Amino acid sequence: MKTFKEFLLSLDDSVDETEAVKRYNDYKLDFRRQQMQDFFLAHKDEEWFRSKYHPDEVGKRRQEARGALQNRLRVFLSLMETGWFDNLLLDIDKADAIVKMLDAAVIKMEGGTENDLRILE
Amino acid sequence: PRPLHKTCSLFMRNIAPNISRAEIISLCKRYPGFMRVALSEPQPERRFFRRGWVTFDRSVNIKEICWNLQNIRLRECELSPGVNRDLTRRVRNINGITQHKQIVRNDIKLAAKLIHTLDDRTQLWLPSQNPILKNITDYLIEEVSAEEEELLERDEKLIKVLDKLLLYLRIVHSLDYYNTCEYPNEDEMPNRCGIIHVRGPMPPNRISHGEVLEWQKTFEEKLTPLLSVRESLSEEEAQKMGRKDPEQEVEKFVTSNTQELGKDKWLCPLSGKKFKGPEFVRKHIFNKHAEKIEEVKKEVAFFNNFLTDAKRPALP
Repeated sequence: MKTFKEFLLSLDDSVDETEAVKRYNDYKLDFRRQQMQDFFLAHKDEEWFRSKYHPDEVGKRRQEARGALQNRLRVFLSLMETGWFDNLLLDIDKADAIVKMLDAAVIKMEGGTENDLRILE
Repeated sequence: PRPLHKTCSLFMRNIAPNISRAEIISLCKRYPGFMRVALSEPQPERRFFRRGWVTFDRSVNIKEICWNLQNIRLRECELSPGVNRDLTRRVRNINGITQHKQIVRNDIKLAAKLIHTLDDRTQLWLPSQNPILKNITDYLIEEVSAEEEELLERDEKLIKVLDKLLLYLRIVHSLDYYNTCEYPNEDEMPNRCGIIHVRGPMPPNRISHGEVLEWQKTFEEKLTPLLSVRESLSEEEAQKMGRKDPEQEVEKFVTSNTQELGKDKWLCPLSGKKFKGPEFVRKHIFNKHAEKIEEVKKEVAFFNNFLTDAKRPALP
């Protein structure tokens, strides 16, 4: 895109201040209209762009997210009632407990039983 | 006993945007002990090129598998993977001022709002019916029999309350509180809960009177980006920029299909069937080819959805 200096310079006949600022602000939008229509057709069928904006794929990622998240909740709710952060404070003094707790969380995220956690002891 | 907490992995720089998950998955699926693939946000400065992490079972070795993919290409570009080593410094430090009476109380106020927003936004659980927001709000109370008497620096109570919110925010929503950042893709990435930021050691000096207010103004100003909704433009500007009407552009599909070969003889190229007038071809497309009329509406909404967003992807 060409800046305000350049567009005014290419109109040396009907040279008004009121008309110049209107036509440049119209040109701005006239150009940015083109860029969006170019960009849409440029990245039309790409999965990242499809997923963010296309109704069918937008619905899928929400369902995929909710299901993966609900499983991450179950882990927190398991760590609560198991009490993996029963005596745990987010402090550098209690750093080794956090790292062990996170590893215990990841195992539950994958879906391992209490027998799987025994290696951390 | 299984070591499921450990998982070794590959890393790939400069993956193309036309490449999807599906076809990276199929490339790595026929290896043994394959788990999952995770791609990052495509950055505009590199022409929207992604960064991938293929994660494996920790038993099966990575260095041979990285070599077996070392000079392989997908779609229209060459991958050249590298071995992604494990995370070094997990439990990181921040300011020691955060272990304070007034500051923890505000951290609990913020953490409540974060969960209130994120729960509603993600569509888990109009007051929030999450148990840790009800059950914790019951606590943080003085309870005394003052009526019966009338007639006759750390605060670990609040910190132990804060930890339950912060650990929920970190574990459930992948939100590192003390760093003030999300890990959005994290659940697919090799390490499911890597970096976590934690309260500092001590505050050496006397805790300054305005410095507690200054910390919160810096801290809350950084948290405000994390709560922000997708910035939709004004319904003028969306229409000006070029919002397509659904019913209008559906009419454009029907008429442009309904071609004329002669006098009272109309064909459409969505079947190969000729009719006696322009009215007969309209009822043919609506009734028999209901799949296409939705397909137009969907791709109109697809283009609209892009225009709706103010903070879009574009070339710098």
